[PDB]
Amino acid sequence: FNATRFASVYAWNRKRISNCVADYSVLYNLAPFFTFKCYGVSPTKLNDLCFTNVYADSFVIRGDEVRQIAPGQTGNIADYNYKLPDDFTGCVIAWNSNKLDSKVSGNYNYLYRLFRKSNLKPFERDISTEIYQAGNKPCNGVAGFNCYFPLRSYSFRPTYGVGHQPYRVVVLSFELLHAPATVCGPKKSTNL
Amino acid sequence: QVQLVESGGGVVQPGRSLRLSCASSGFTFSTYHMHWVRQPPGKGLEWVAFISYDGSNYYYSDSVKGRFTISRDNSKNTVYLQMNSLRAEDTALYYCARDSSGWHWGVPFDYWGQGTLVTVSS
Amino acid sequence: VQLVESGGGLIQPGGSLRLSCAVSGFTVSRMSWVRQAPGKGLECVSVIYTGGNTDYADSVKGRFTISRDNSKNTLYLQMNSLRAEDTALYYCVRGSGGIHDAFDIWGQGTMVTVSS
Amino acid sequence: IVLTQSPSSLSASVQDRVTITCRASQVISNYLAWFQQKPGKAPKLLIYAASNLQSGVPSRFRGSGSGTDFTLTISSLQPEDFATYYCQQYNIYPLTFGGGTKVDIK
Amino acid sequence: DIQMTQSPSSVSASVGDRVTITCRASQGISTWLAWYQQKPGKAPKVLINAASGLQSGVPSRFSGSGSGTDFTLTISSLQPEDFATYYCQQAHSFPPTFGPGTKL
Amino acid sequence: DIQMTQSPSSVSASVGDRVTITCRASQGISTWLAWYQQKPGKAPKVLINAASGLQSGVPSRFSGSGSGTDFTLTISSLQPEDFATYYCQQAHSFPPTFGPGTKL
Repeated sequence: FNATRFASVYAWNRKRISNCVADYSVLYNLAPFFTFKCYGVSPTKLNDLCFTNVYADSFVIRGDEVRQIAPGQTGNIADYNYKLPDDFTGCVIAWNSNKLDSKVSGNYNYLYRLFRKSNLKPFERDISTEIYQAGNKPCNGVAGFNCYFPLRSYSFRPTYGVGHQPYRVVVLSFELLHAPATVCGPKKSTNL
Repeated sequence: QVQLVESGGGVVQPGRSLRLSCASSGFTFSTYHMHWVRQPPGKGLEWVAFISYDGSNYYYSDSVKGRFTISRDNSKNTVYLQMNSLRAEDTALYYCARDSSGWHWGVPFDYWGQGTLVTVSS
Repeated sequence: VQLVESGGGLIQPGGSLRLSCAVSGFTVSRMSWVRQAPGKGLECVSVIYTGGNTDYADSVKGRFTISRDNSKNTLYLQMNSLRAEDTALYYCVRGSGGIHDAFDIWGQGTMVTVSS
Repeated sequence: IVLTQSPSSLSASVQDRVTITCRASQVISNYLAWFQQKPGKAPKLLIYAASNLQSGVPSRFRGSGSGTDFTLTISSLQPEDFATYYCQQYNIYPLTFGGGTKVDIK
Repeated sequence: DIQMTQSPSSVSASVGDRVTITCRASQGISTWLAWYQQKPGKAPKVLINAASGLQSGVPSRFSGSGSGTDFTLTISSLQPEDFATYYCQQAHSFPPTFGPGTKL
Repeated sequence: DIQMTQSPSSVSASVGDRVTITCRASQGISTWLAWYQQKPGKAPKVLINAASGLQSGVPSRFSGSGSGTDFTLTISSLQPEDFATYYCQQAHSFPPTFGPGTKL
């Protein structure tokens, strides 16, 4: 969450959290910037609900598409980049970072996927930069008429509106593996 | 405590230049952003310029564009704005504004400095 | 987002002319020069891609070059061996977009003409 | 990008209710802040992000609304609340502030 | 040039009535055709979504038909601004060829 | 008068074959049109249920088509008695206007 640099949409990063206590109080509390939507779980009970290997995935996408990072929603971001599982059991935090992630010249670091042969499966990432061919003539290894590079840049700029300004989302997925419980958060601690 | 303290403000003739300073005490200067807000005599708060946490981001209001340069010095705990092309409208009480916007815990424009009077006339 | 097109001036036959269109509101990446033809519908003169690969109309092949100035965001079209048929109104347009070849934001265009 | 405050001046007494409205040219989507400049002092942020009250602001001040129209309502205008409240769009870059309502005593 | 043709050469249309336009293709460009709208003294702009997915930025008025060599465009409500020239580009292969076109 | 027209002006029909009739509307009477049947020297009687709900008192022969400005009537089996004049009234607004009409 407090990281200085954040991953692009095509290479959405993942960080497994395991064998450890997790504090969700720092998150969730003070909810104005966030758009906490806890699909599949109790937002208040995240502290008491124990999962087997909590995962966290972080990317920067325009604020219009924070919605497409939802179970069962179809759009360029979730049919070609990050697809959430129908049985998603994790929250989807998101916030506004125009100041941290934008520059007057226009940040072009973040890139997005506009062409994949078929919709990607749940929690799946493809980082290959290979050309996409819709034409009968083969791609030939160079992007060309009817062949498209899979990564177009996100043109962030400072004066842009709330809808198109950069928003950073950390989709904290949780998995109930038949594995022994690892991420558990309760303490309470009363005096003897 | 948080004590951004303005300084360096004094009478300046038109077309000449001046520099101003803020001295944060009690907070980490680098993470928090810095902006400049001027209250013209008998009027309302007006934004001036913005520099980010790194010092890598520069944005200026149309009136101060090309006339004011915003510099952050995280090592010395000081944010300075050096006005260059002074004009009659400049008279004001420039103040320093902290901002934590963008970091998920941000409280926008939370702390404002006392401010130092700035005037312009021959 | 409007595109500033210039260099649309009458030129002699067999001559070489450069058409310069400044591009604003988006980075030049995939762009083209569709030409509106007087007395006819739109026809295609030249196209460019983000990679820098360039494809040209068979009639204009070998006589036209299109390049992107990264610093100035300006398309450059050089026309050689100018002929009455080749001369026409020209526009700077995004060459292709999305799943298949979308020509979308079209500048007001320069009317390029040849005369002896 | 341009904000307007409807009650340019108002008159009130202890325990009275006041509404001040800030409307933007384009939707600012929950990014608005109400400031309270007292006479001869630097401003103090009162509400941020439309409704999330800043810590240290009395509960009597409350703010509401999202999108183009937002408002700030004080159920009791106690003597400490006479000051010129202002609004500002925090995440659009040419940041702009309204003229403000100068609340006054009858 | 690809064998691109349109029918009819001219369209005569009363106000607020159904109007249909036709175009022809010979490489059997499959499901790759696009439509553009221009009025006199105007720079033409996008009409059909060029087969990218579904028509975008437009209401139910415009009709998306174009499978194999057969494509049609019909709009039931003819608003006064709507009457204009209609051109169809070729999406099958470069060089792309725009259709001769027909106006209201 | 509302812009009510019918096509064709005359119908030529062989026995026991599909026959279609057309009518025109300009206030875009939505889904409000009715059909009537008359033979020479007879008082005309109800044909279509006048859009009340679904055609009533009639078998699958008659066809109910009439959405927006587009309406059609077709019957596949032309019995000798069936050939007659067909008129369509206007249901959009008073005064109601009956169509010019066309016979078999």
